[PDB]
Amino acid sequence: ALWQFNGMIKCKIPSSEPLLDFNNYGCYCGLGGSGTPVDDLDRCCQTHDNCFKQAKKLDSCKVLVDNPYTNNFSYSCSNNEITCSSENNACEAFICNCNRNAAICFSKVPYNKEHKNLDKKNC
Ligand SMILES: [Ca+2]
Repeated sequence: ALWQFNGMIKCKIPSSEPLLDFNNYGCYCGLGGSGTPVDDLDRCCQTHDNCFKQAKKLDSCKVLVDNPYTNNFSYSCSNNEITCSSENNACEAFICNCNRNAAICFSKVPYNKEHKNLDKKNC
């Protein structure tokens, strides 16, 4: 889920509005994504995109049929750390981990403004 991904990123980077700051960055952060990641933050998004793609192939996800986009989940944020809930079923848990991994990834890499709003055709 997106709206949950948004909260997860804010947990690690509280000075940020994720849907504004990490959208449309490089070749992978945002809609679609193809080509070579332009920097480490773009690589975080590529990994994320790959993780959701993988989620769709998961039987536990198919056998409920709702998507990486619809499969909700629960997580908690305690002084800048995210915990995916043990109550999450296998599908919700996979998606929560994809999101958690990307949030941690975003907080550990440089943000290069020259890559914001890249012409995705040089991707
Ligand atoms: Ca993407």
